[PDB]
Amino acid sequence: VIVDATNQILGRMSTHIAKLLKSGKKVYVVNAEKAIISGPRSRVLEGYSLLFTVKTMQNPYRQGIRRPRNPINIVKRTVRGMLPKNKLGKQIYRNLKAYIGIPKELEGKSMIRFDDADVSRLKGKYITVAELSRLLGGLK
Amino acid sequence: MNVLGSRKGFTPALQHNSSVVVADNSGAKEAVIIGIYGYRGVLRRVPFANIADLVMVSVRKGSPDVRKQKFKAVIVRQRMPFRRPDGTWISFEDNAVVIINPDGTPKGTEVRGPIAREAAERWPKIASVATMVI
Amino acid sequence: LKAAYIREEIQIPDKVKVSLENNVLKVKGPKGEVIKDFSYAKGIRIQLNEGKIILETTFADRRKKALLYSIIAHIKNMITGTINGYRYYLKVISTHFPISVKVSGDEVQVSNLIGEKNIRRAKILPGVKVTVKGEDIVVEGSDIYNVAQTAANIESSTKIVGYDRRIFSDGIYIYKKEVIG
Amino acid sequence: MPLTDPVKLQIVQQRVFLKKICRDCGALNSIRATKCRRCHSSNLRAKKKELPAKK
Amino acid sequence: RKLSSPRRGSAGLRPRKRADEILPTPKNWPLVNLKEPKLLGFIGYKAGMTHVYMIDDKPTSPNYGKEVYTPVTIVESPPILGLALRAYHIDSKGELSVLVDYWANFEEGSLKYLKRKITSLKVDSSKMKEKLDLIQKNLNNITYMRLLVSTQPWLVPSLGKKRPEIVEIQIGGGSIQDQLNYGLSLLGKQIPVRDVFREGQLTDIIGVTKGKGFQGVIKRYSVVEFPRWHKHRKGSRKIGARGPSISTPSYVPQPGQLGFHRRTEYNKRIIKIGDNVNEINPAGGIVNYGLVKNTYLVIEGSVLGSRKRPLFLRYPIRPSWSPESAPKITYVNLASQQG
RNA sequence: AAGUCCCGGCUAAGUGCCAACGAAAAGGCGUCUCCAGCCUUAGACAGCGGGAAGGUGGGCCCAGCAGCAGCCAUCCUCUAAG
RNA sequence: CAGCCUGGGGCCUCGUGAACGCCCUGAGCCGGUGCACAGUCCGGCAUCUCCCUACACCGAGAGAAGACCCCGUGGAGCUUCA
RNA sequence: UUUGCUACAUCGAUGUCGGCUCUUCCCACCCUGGAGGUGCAGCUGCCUCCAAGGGUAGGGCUGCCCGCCCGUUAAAGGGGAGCGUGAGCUGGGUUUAGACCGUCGCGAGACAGGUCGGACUCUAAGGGUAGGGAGUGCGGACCGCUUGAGGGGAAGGAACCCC
RNA sequence: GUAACCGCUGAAAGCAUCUAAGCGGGAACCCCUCCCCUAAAAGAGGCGGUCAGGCGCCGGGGCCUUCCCCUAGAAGAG
Repeated sequence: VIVDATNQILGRMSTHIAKLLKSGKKVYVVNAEKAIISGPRSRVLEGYSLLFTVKTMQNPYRQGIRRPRNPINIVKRTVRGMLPKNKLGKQIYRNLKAYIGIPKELEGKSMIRFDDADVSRLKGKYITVAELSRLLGGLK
Repeated sequence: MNVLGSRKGFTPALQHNSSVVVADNSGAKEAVIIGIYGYRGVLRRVPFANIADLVMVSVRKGSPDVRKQKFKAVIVRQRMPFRRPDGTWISFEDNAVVIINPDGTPKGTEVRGPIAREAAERWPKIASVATMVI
Repeated sequence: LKAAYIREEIQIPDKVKVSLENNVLKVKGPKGEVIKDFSYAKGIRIQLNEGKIILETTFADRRKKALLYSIIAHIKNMITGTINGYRYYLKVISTHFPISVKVSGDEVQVSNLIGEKNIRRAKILPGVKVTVKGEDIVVEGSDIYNVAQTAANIESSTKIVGYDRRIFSDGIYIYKKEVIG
Repeated sequence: MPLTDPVKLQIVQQRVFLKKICRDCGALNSIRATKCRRCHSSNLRAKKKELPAKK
Repeated sequence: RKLSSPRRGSAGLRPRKRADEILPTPKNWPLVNLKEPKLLGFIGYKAGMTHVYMIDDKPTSPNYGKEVYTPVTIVESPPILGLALRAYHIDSKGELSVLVDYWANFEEGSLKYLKRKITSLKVDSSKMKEKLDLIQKNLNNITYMRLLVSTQPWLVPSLGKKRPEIVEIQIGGGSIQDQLNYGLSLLGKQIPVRDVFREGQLTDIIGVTKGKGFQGVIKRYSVVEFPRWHKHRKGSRKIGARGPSISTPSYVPQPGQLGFHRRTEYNKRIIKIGDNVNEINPAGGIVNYGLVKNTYLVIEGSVLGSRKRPLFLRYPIRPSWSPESAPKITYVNLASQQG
């Protein structure tokens, strides 16, 4: 199951990902930097800047630690809170992969969207996940 | 005043309650350092002073009209060795001060003994009455 | 209250070519051309008639009808700019130390204010021309915002005289607008 | 005023009819405003210019 | 009542652990700085220290054009050996991994000193021909070029070792294609120090400091020893309280390892590059080191590490000024260091 | 576990997502709504040009306050105008 | 405003060989709940296993049927105008 | 953050003042940074708003805390952590037993009045912290070089002088 | 990137107006640059090289202790 995250509300999309994960499926989320978050720029940043203790970041993606600031980390951290807290919720979390753009091995495959997470649902004044990570510290 | 713009800072020679000799004919003979002008420090540390520094002193020995009075003075000699920028180490035979008026002119009309040059450069009015400058 | 229907018309004069496509409206004329995006005008239909501009909206509250009449003023400013230019004047006022000002590419440099050795520098927006005659500064252009913002940057940089001093009228100040050219 | 109004009732081009000061928040306002643009107080007053000649 | 006193030590240096290698490499490099292809660092060995008398160069200095006394450190720097060429790119996953390494020792540069560290390539596996065309195929998406260099300790007798140290140094200069050409000319050759630095320049030093073992808190953090009676009274060399709470009782001072840490210095100027060792060797040898017999650097001030410590010298990354040549030296202390 | 349920409206602060559980007097035409009263095509409100006023700038007191410094009246060359 | 040096311990090894803590072994921490300051409960954020030295902040740490205070139709010694 | 009011918890014990040592936090801002007003000429003042990144020291007197005072300083802000911290110290204060004085009591004796003398136990199962070694996983046994998700930082702050 | 705020264009509300839409500036503050620990990051990364040869055996490569030491060191480690 490949999910195209272009012009999709971050929280609304995550709830469909969680149900797909819980049913025993592998979910790939491509274009993870093009999802949107409703609200002005200042409103959204203080939603994420009150988590700050300290600054620096230093590798390829892989950790998932107390402060996500990568477009891949932000999408993965949002889904994790919607998953069960038992041992399955840890096994199921390993079946989710998020990418910036479409990778080379998924180039000619069919992606799905959720019609009730589309950007057409809101009056306006949103930002993209890529713009959020630019201010959080991730170079993206 | 005039030579602080160089590396005006040496070995920390004197403190609060340190005793000095008064190297002029003002009337005093011995004094005790009461305050160091300009120092601002850290927890538990006693403020320090070296050559060419302005200090507040209290005269402990001298003529009746100056005894037990507070004055301003500058340090002119120090026992503890200090190094000039050309790499030479200097050392004197005692710690001494000269008492000045509030505007910087010496209170006495004569200075006894040698004077370091850093004190003569920073305080021109003292250099005018000093006979030998080392 | 809700105004049920409201409709306005803007006449396109001769010697002007108006193009509209995907909410982007560009006006071409003798003095120049201006391009402006109106994607933020939600709930408003912009119609490109053969000889005029048509703006329509229905059931406008106090905020939708406020938006509609600002779009009207923006369009009428674009039409005016491509027929007649915009010209703002700034005056150079000094008390004791004469002020020297010069233009270097896309920057205005102000030196020798009340005596300071710092050089004050102001940005110049695209499509704008700045010249110094004497005791006066002239800012040219077709887009009114760029002409106004550029003249305000010159205004703002020299304010800093307005710190720590009771104002004795030293700086560069805006003067007037709108010569025919 | 060091930042005048471009074509308005601006002053320092040969006038001193300055701005208006809010008494609650302290902000600057127009000479013909009725309330402050920051807090909407209507407790406004004029900036001081100078005493021209005498009594 | 709760006066103010700053904390003891830096909270940014924790953990104070032992360095995991004796020759560290910089993580970050200075920008291009508008030059033509050249290396941005060199490798040296700390010998000793003395003092010279120079005439001041800094035009803003209070002692301008006057003879002043300055301490200096002596760093012995033979030529290094260029081993391989390394290309970096942004791979999939969008990282800064290595594209390929192109080794060249077989044509000239058959060394067994190099086998004391790496049991390096057999004649069978000299298929480096197709590593080079991979670099040229994947040009235009290569971001950095680096050269692997090797020290030559066997040329320093006072430094009683023969196996070398291997590091990689970055090239900064013109275009990427221009840098690839320069890196192929140094490959298998010997790189003098004068091909990198010049007299009067500033540098940054990276190395490991002198080790000191398990230590207390009065030497590790410079805490205050308990005054009077307590100097007599149940133990004085300690801190009183270890925190207030059960909040993971916190980062307060504790005893442990002191010294042998990886550190960095800024803006250390090079005063002289010499070949005639008779102008630097003191009478009776440098105490506890030996005699200099290679090219040496005279670096004013102090340098981290002990004698015979490998030091990485880098271009200044936050330079204070831009010097010109010739800080003229009038006297060098060649007296004995004993007695 | 079961609604990304339906209709009419409001809020732009992340307000809020609180039965028992966490906010007063005061200020806001910020925006949304219902009652009053008073002016409107016999041209309202705002704005713009002019008339924008005269004996007289009357005056008491004053070198003079020539509305507005210490008390105060109150008359038409008038009509599409004071 | 601390530094260096010395004797005996500590540190590593061989031999001899105890005591106190102990519902349990299940004890990372932050905010709460609750007789109102939880290792174990709720919500989160964390957490690969073992070993050595060093430190004593937490375990409302260990040690003693609180000497203070009040009660009991409990005592004992002293006093006198009971 | 005071002092009271209540008597919910602890009486087969949660060591009770002050100081020292060390760590961290709040902001209702004393100084350092930004903006404005003034009955702001300049210098110096006074006031309002943002802001907790850094600083806030040395002494005389008293067991103190508060407070008064001395010489400086950019300023020498004010609070919390079981009035942070006695398995870290101290032992001046306070609350045993000895003794003197004043007042009170027939007396034995009392004071919340003054004064002299008066003990400070413990080898760290667990957690935490500071460091140093092995193992399994990634990944068949090894040699070498690296990246930079993440994490921490105050790594710098301030004053004086020249023009 | 913002705070307090200062400005531009601009209506609601013919005018005016820094704000409502739409823009521009603006702090020892926050994030990056810089310095220190970083592949036990489970998505647990990348790159160069060695593991001869003959018919499971012969033969062989590597690492450690022992040996001489110090840059290091409580034991280990380096």
